[PDB]
Amino acid sequence: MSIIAINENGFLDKIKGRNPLFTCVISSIETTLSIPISGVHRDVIKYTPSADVELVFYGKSLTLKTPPSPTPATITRACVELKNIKNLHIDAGAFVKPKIPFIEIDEKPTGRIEEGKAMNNSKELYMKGYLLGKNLDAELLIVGESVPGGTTTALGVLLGLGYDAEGKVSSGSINNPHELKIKVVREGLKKAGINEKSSVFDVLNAVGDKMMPVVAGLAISFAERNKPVILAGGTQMSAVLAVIKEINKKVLDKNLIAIGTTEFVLNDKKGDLKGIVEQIGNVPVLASKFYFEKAKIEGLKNYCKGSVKEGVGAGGIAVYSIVNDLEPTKIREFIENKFYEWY
Amino acid sequence: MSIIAINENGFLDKIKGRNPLFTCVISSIETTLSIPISGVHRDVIKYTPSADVELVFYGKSLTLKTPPGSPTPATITRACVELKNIKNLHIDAGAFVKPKIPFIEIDEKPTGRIEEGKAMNNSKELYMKGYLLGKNLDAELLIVGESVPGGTTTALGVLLGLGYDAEGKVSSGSINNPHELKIKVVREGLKKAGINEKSSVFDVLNAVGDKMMPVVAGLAISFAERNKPVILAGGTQMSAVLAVIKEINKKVLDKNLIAIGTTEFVLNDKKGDLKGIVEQIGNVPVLASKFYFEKAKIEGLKNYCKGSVKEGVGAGGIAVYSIVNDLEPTKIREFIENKFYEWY
Ligand SMILES: Cc1cc2ncn([C@H]3O[C@H](COP(=O)(O)O)[C@@H](O)[C@H]3O)c2cc1C
Ligand SMILES: O=C(O)c1ccc[n+]([C@@H]2O[C@H](COP(=O)([O-])O)[C@@H](O)[C@H]2O)c1
Ligand SMILES: O=C(O)c1cccnc1
Repeated sequence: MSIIAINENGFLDKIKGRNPLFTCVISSIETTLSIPISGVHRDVIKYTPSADVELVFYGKSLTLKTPPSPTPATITRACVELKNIKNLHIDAGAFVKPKIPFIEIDEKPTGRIEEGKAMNNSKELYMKGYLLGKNLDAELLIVGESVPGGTTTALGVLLGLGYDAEGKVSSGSINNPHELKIKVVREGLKKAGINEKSSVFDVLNAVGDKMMPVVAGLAISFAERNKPVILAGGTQMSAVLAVIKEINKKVLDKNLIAIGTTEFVLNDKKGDLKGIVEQIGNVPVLASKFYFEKAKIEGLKNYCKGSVKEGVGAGGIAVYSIVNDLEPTKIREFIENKFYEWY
Repeated sequence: MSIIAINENGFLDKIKGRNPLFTCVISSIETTLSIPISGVHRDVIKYTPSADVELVFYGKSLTLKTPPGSPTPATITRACVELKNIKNLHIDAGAFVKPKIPFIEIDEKPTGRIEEGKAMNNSKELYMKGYLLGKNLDAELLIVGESVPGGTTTALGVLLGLGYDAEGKVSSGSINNPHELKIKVVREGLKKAGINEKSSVFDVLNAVGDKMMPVVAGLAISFAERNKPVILAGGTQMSAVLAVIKEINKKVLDKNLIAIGTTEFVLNDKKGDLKGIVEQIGNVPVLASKFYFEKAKIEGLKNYCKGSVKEGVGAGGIAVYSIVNDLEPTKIREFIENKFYEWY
């Protein structure tokens, strides 16, 4: 098969033939404007998350001339079309808003991580995600993210919750500035005073990003109804998985929540995803194989060398798509064919 | 029993059992900040739509200290979501003040000045967005309402611009129904915009429509294309929407999946003629919910029997679904009296 399943625990059977809703949660981080923590090029980073979800929902970016080595939203759009997957998208603080219809949970971007001032309202954000979740329906929730800099806020949250994660976080590019990232989050974990006294929300408030409580609410509201949730992302979704255990360890016991990502994230050298998960729980981690070795866009080959890797729920929706008899090469063909248009 | 049906045509069974999505589309009109076309108090008109959908989704209003002079019909909508656990997501298409609850933002800019013929310039694009959003919503039945202060005026202008006999037929928010101020406004606007019979539905919407109209059109046509039923939960405003649905896609109408769902207070409004608008449009089920509000225990609710508020926020349409699916009508009225002091 083209699906690496670690701690599968029956899950892939849970999502076979089930009707999905896909949703991507986007956010922007103040720090990224002046500190190069993110692998998203600075000329497009204010526009990248919205252009991502526009490409998924509508088939064309509008906030940019082209989409953002192409954006992983290319893979997410591939699966949306190739398997006709309904998708709605959520804003929790992107600098520039989507010109497609979208759900507005929070207009204000994630603040400056290095100051312990990520956000003053992570619990409110959590409740909005759960309430929003209560009013969505499907047999399965595939929930992704588009947060430039999200691997840095993922580091702080994991660390702030007492996990061992240095060097373990991934990145949206080949280079992975782990030292800058550690320096950034440590400064704000300290300015905000996070210790082992602190709640999950104290930590999110210091160094998290606003996508995280929202996706936490969504996931728990869906798992509580014994509906499976595919946390579609890499490193970042292990921070959310962690946050979900600090919020309701009970539902996590239910076995209804799996991380779904790409081969390029599972098999990433400059990080260690399964190591972080291990410290959290016996949770299914599922990577999807895309065979971009045999590609015809050298932008797509570049995924095999650490360019991009993941994002916009690409890996987890591919997992879903592939479990439901999608030929994994179609993804590569789709992007291949649509490429000249988009760019 | 508790449901009056014009040309029911079997629609009632098509909706029994099926599980619904309720969505309210809100908007605001610049014209209501200067001209008294609307029955909403001027002091809270800028803040009403947002507060209405707050009440319905979250159980209480946040932009105002209390829900929106009589009591807003969101209480009716609110009541029904809790009693039949109707899932609900709400849509903004130009309200002055955005809601504090999670909402789908389609257009932040309000509806323009009706009298100048400058309601909007993106009606076709708003319809394409409502349609594409429809595609990505899943339910067995869509119940789509609205909350647009001044919306009976834009409904009149749209109906008149499309060649209908609609004067004196639109209903109103409060007991008073300034029909001729309404007519001067939209006729002024139609003239400035140059609408005549060669104009398109979108030219008309851009002259004197409101932005919720084409969004609801898109939502309704997408669900009905997929053979799902659709309740347009509104009064005369939804007859304007119904007219719009017919210009855009006549044949979907002919699939008998789209009905209007309103209150008894609208269908029995002598200061209006909902029935008469719709028979010029086509043979479409018109369904109204009986509330038995004279047995009411708060005069504000009771005030409905005399023409205050009447309808709004999918209240009539959401009740039709909640009654067709075996909810006892009085539970609505006894719900709103139990919490009247919490809200107020
Ligand atoms: C062009 C491009 C578009 C993307 N959209 C999402 N991601 C992905 O990379 C980001 C996280 O990595 P970091 O911590 O380096 O910001 C997220 O936005 C994730 O969705 C992208 C990555 C790239 C290169
Ligand atoms: O469409 C109708 O027939 C109708 C009848 C009574 C009340 N309404 C509600 O009141 C507003 C429209 O009425 P008006 O008088 O402000 O044009 C808007 O908020 C609607 O939800 C609408
Ligand atoms: O592991 C992640 O979360 C990740 C890696 C690369 C790009 N975006 C996200």
